[PDB]
Amino acid sequence: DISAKDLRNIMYDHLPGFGTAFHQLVQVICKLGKDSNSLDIIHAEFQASLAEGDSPQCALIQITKRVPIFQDAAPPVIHIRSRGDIPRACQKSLRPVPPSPKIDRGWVCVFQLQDGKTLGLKI
Repeated sequence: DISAKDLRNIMYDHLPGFGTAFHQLVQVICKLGKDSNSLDIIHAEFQASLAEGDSPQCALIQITKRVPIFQDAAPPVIHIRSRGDIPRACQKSLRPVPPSPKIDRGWVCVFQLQDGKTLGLKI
């Protein structure tokens, strides 16, 4: 069966750059997919979007809207030490955390820094 690492690598291979907000979203999708035994449908939806001509970025966003485990789901909280634990390419996508953030509205994750600061990663 497709593993979380297999699927992350498949998705990464389609994305430009490294450590972008989309790379983080792949990680978030693959973790929630692993934990809900849903890696197969996620991979199928990804591939189908590509096959229709959508960009990989759009395909990842569509997963957040079309795979039910994501519909109205909150972003995972990711505990980190400092803002430097967040990849360079994500830094300008970091925002104050709004009320009721949702993955399917573009809130990929919330980083919680050791000093208590919290930042949402937004696409």
